[PDB]
Amino acid sequence: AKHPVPKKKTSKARRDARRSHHALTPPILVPCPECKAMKPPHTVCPECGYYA
Amino acid sequence: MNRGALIKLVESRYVRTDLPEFRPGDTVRVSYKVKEGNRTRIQDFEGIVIRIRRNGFNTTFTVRKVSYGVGVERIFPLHSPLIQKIDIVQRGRARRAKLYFIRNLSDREIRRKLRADRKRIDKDRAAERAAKEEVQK
Amino acid sequence: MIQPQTYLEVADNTGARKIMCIRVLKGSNAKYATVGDVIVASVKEAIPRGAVKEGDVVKAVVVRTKKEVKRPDGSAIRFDDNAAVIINNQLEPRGTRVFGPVARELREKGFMKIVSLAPEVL
Amino acid sequence: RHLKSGRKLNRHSSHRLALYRNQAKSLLTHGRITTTVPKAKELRGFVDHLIHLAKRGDLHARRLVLRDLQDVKLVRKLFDEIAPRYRDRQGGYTRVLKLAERRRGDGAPLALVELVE
Amino acid sequence: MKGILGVKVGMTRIFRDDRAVPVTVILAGPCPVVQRRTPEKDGYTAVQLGFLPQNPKRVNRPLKGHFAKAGVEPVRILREIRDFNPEGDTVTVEIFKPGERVDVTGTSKGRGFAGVMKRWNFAGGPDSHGAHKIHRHPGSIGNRKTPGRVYKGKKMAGHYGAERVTVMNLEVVDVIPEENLLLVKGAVPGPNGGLVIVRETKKA
Amino acid sequence: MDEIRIDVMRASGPGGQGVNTTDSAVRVVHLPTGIMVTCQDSRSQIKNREKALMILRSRLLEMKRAEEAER
RNA sequence: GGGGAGGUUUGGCACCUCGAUGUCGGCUCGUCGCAUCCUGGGGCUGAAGAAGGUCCCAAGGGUUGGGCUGUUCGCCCAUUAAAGCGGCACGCGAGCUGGGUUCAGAACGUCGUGAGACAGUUCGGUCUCUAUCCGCCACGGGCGCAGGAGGCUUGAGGGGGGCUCUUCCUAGUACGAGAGGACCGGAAGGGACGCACCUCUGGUUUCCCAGCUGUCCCUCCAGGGGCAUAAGCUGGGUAGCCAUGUGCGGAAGGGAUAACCGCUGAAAGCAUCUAAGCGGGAAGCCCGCCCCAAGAUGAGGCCUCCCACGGCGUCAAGCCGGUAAGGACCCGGGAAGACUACCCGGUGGAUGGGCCGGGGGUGUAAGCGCCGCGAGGCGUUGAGCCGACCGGUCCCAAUCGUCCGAGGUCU
RNA sequence: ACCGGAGCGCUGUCUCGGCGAGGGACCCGGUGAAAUUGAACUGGCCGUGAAGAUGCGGCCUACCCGUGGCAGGACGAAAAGA
RNA sequence: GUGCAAGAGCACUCAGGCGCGCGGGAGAACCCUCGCCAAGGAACUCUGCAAGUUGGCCCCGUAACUUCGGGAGAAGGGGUGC
RNA sequence: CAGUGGAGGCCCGAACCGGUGGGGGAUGCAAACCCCUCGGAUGAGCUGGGGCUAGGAGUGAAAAGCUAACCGAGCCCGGAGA
Ligand SMILES: [Mg+2]
Ligand SMILES: [Mg+2]
Ligand SMILES: [Mg+2]
Ligand SMILES: [Mg+2]
Ligand SMILES: [Mg+2]
Ligand SMILES: [Mg+2]
Ligand SMILES: [Mg+2]
Ligand SMILES: [Mg+2]
Ligand SMILES: [Mg+2]
Ligand SMILES: [Mg+2]
Ligand SMILES: [Mg+2]
Ligand SMILES: [Mg+2]
Ligand SMILES: [Mg+2]
Ligand SMILES: [Mg+2]
Ligand SMILES: [Mg+2]
Ligand SMILES: [Mg+2]
Ligand SMILES: [Mg+2]
Ligand SMILES: [Mg+2]
Ligand SMILES: [Mg+2]
Ligand SMILES: [Mg+2]
Ligand SMILES: [Mg+2]
Ligand SMILES: [Mg+2]
Ligand SMILES: [Mg+2]
Ligand SMILES: [Mg+2]
Ligand SMILES: [Mg+2]
Ligand SMILES: [Mg+2]
Ligand SMILES: [Mg+2]
Ligand SMILES: [Mg+2]
Ligand SMILES: [Mg+2]
Ligand SMILES: [Mg+2]
Ligand SMILES: [Mg+2]
Ligand SMILES: [Mg+2]
Ligand SMILES: [Mg+2]
Ligand SMILES: [Mg+2]
Ligand SMILES: [Mg+2]
Ligand SMILES: [Mg+2]
Ligand SMILES: [Mg+2]
Ligand SMILES: [Mg+2]
Ligand SMILES: [Mg+2]
Ligand SMILES: [Mg+2]
Ligand SMILES: [Mg+2]
Ligand SMILES: [Mg+2]
Ligand SMILES: [Mg+2]
Ligand SMILES: [Mg+2]
Ligand SMILES: [Mg+2]
Ligand SMILES: [Mg+2]
Ligand SMILES: [Mg+2]
Ligand SMILES: [Mg+2]
Ligand SMILES: [Mg+2]
Ligand SMILES: [Mg+2]
Ligand SMILES: [Mg+2]
Ligand SMILES: [Mg+2]
Repeated sequence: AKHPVPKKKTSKARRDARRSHHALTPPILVPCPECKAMKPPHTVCPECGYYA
Repeated sequence: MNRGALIKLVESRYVRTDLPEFRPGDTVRVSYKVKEGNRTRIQDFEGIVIRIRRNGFNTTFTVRKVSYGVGVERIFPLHSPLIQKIDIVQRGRARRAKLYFIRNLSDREIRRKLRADRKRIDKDRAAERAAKEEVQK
Repeated sequence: MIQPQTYLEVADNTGARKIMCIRVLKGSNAKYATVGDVIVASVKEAIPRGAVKEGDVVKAVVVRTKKEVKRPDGSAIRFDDNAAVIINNQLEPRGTRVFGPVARELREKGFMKIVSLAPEVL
Repeated sequence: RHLKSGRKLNRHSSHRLALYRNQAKSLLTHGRITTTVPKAKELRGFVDHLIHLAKRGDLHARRLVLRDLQDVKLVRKLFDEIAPRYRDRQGGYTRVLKLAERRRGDGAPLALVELVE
Repeated sequence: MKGILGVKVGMTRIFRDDRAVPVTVILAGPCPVVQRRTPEKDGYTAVQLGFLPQNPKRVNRPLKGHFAKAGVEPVRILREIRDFNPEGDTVTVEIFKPGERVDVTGTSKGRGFAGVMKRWNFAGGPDSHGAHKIHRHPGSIGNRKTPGRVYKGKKMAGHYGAERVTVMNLEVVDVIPEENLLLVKGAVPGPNGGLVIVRETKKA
Repeated sequence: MDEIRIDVMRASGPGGQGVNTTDSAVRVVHLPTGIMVTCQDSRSQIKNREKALMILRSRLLEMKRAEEAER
């Protein structure tokens, strides 16, 4: 409301561009020694267990 | 490369062991290789130790004394080559490391505030005169 | 470190007792002044009918400082108060016997007239 | 910038302090305690000290651990069962394990502080 | 044009003949020549100097070939030295005689996104009478409608330090070849562990 | 006129946005005697310069008439 | 008495802006002009020397602290090499201040019958957390660089810096009756500033150690904890981070050149530095030193490593899985860091954590013995405790694994 | 708790800043506004134009998209100028 | 309730009731709130604005002036635990 | 003079009442708030409940202040599509 104010309604094109790097990234997983289930690296897991 | 300490310690061959012990709260006078107009001499400095800045080598220490109404303080490097002869003169109850509180009350109260560590007194006088007799015979 | 408004004690018998510095005589724009440096300074108080009176603007030279002075031989030294001696433009003390110790630095400055009178040339 | 120093911690002081004491207390009680990944890592070095300290014997070392752990019975349990089990096992009296779960709402990564065995 | 790689090991003070002197302790280990580039093969004279030893397994890179091209133990780091073709296969602290002054280039400490007052040593603003908002601010930055922009290279808060910096004319104090150490006139860029190069100064 | 410097500057007093920009404060100074006078009691800068001088003159003139009458 | 320049002042028009272009000073941050205050170079002098006057060349850098007032301005104080004048909405309030001016209250003087009024004075009086675009300072992502990849570099171009004083030697000589007092060259110390560092000096060090009051508590005595801040208070403090602390820079040297001195020399038999030509000569111009830099799409260079189509495209240009060198994800962490990026390490391991030795900080723990009616003291004791700094050791944790990624156009 | 002058004491008001504490800023997960807004593909200088240019002219410069931060301009917002 | 001269003040604590309806990390500039500092001590600045110095109690002592009550807590100093 | 006695728009200082100076807040926690500091504190004291006074009128230790969050003449309907 005060001093900081947008001068112009940002164009739909320019807006979408900003969200360029906005895209997510898929998580990383790996097959465990127990089940074939995909555990996240350096971790245990439910319905699988672990050792030591 | 795992020798970071020894490396700095190597250069530290400028060391000296001729220097006796001394902890805060005890008077001590040092001989200093002071250069006059151009020659060289030894200015003596009688005074109590206030601080000993331990830090491996280059471990400094300070001494404060009354001098014609003015209290002067001199900080000396321990392994300083210019230090001719540091001589002990009287030791007292430390009870504290850095004792600046003397600056505030330099008076007969400082005398009764800094007792006399009879423990070190004995060990000193005893080990001095006793070790003498052993070195003699 | 002595600067503009700094009060200084008087070591000599010039009759003055205390003088606030007025300006440090050195570079075009010096900031501080340790032992051995000369300064302009106003006399802020003095003994009755002394050689120099209050308000008498004077040149003087530091002789003792609260801030310790570093020695090239690693050594150091520090006094209990900041004091100085009033000087002539001939750079000689307006007074005689100057009690209270002084630094060795005064020697490398050509004020041997001071160190001679000085009892404790520490 | 000035992280040249040791570790990191949240909350003020008396809080974070009592925090370590709190986690160590319950950790010496149950042995296996799940908590945030960071908290665990810091709780790691704190507990091990109490353990190796209890590995000693003299009552001085006892009262020394009494400062953090307040329950006299819990410390009594440390000098009896806990300490001997880790005899000769100089250092590493505990273990930290990353969990795959994620606390709902805050998405905090979970982990485990297991008393090695 | 002498030159040699090394790492800042730390610093304390020694005693010259009777006066104290702060001095930094550099470590110029044996640096094997890796490639003497002549103007023929390239377009300028220089020499690649290796340094610390390395786990041969870590250097599985084609660097293995680059090391074999001169037949040398796999080093960790290697940099050139302009206009400098020495001798033998390795440079040493023997290159520098006590008394000679040297230029030491290094990587200053990283102070990150430092404030403007921290960076260019600005003045900030009043601490009492003025608003409690601009205590450490740069205040103004420009004029009015003219120019209406900002002078490029204007001093502003940002990432600072952690960059190539070169102190100069540091006199080489006592150099001990018995351990590959090298003392200097104290102040030297980089932390205790950084890679620093030492070259010949330009007094004349 | 060669031993008289005319200084100008912002006025001192009311006037609004004008008194701020539009200076119109004039101060003169007879160099050889150091003596000086100044006026600002009028919106116009020149009107002050005129008067300020007419006074500078008369004030100086009164000194000669007195110094001479002193001899 | 005459002719211009400049666009800093006052003034004259009233052309954009009254559905708003915040107005004086101060602060902060500056940049640019030269008609130059200083330093550097030079002609003339009523220039002996020194010092000075005046004019010319010259922005590279420099241009102090304080008293009075809201002041700009100005006077004064101490000093200085000098304490330059101006542009930039009289730079700068979406950066600050709000003492002034310019609302409401009050008063004096003063004008008015009055309500009221004042380039007259006086006391008081709300300064608006969120930056979309350009601009600037920093840091990433994506592609491009006609093959993929790792390591090291070239420097077109751009940036930073650039100041100066004083004492001594040559020499108390040249000059001068005397007082004074040299250029030239060399040495040394200093001020302000800038870059880097923690050895020393000295700050902080938020629980590193110790002591202390009141209170509640474990457990009655000791002993210990919580709270009294977001440390309860006090005394002291490594590492780190720091200036008051240590180190180093301005240049030297090369080249062209400014005013200016000079050589040769006409037109114009003489003469002249000039029109042909040539030499000297500024803190300034180019290079030289430090930093950035191949998005230098004009994508550079050197060293080194991998290399075949295996199935579709008749052709031109492509598509798809496995791949190689090599890269990425994940993890332990880092004087690197907002996030990201950069860097080290990942069992073939000392990366962090733990433990131990050391440095360092604190300053004689606990418990028991003894002296004293007691508060206490003494011994055991430099004990006990003990973050960051230096190093050792696989007890714990960096287990295992996965994806990407040339098969390289034409003459 | 009125306005002015001076002095003593004591101090980060200042020379001149430094370090540290915590609550926000920054990263991740959850929820999720506002004023404003002709349309935008929104560079610098010198001129230029109703006289202060991203948009006209000439010239120089500049791969595409962001994140953090500063406020010079968009005669920035706000209130149909007091 | 205990201690501080007393007190409904302050500190901790009974009985009782709460940890305030976004959290997790990181430990940049910058802002809020806060602690500390060498040497100097108002040079800051429109003004010591802000901050800090002093502080409770007991005893000694206390000027000009005065409407004789005051000025007085003037100022200045000593004592304070067990 | 001593003792007694316990007056005061007296003093110090919480509750309570009030806002001096600074800081924060400024699409706030809040259409007047928070923190530090500061005035009165047996008196023209503060406070609850019940009552009366209103628009050119009230009330006012007097500012043109207040009279239901903007009072140099309240608010709502109407003349009124002035
Ligand atoms: Mg003598
Ligand atoms: Mg670490
Ligand atoms: Mg530890
Ligand atoms: Mg408890
Ligand atoms: Mg504000
Ligand atoms: Mg502006
Ligand atoms: Mg008016
Ligand atoms: Mg008039
Ligand atoms: Mg007209
Ligand atoms: Mg308009
Ligand atoms: Mg001459
Ligand atoms: Mg001349
Ligand atoms: Mg010129
Ligand atoms: Mg004033
Ligand atoms: Mg200017
Ligand atoms: Mg202005
Ligand atoms: Mg403002
Ligand atoms: Mg005023
Ligand atoms: Mg006027
Ligand atoms: Mg006023
Ligand atoms: Mg006013
Ligand atoms: Mg752009
Ligand atoms: Mg270039
Ligand atoms: Mg470019
Ligand atoms: Mg007890
Ligand atoms: Mg306690
Ligand atoms: Mg409690
Ligand atoms: Mg300290
Ligand atoms: Mg500095
Ligand atoms: Mg030159
Ligand atoms: Mg490159
Ligand atoms: Mg004992
Ligand atoms: Mg007094
Ligand atoms: Mg764009
Ligand atoms: Mg154009
Ligand atoms: Mg974001
Ligand atoms: Mg209370
Ligand atoms: Mg201080
Ligand atoms: Mg001033
Ligand atoms: Mg106090
Ligand atoms: Mg007292
Ligand atoms: Mg009363
Ligand atoms: Mg009163
Ligand atoms: Mg009221
Ligand atoms: Mg405010
Ligand atoms: Mg107070
Ligand atoms: Mg009405
Ligand atoms: Mg009333
Ligand atoms: Mg009306
Ligand atoms: Mg109507
Ligand atoms: Mg109508
Ligand atoms: Mg009608």
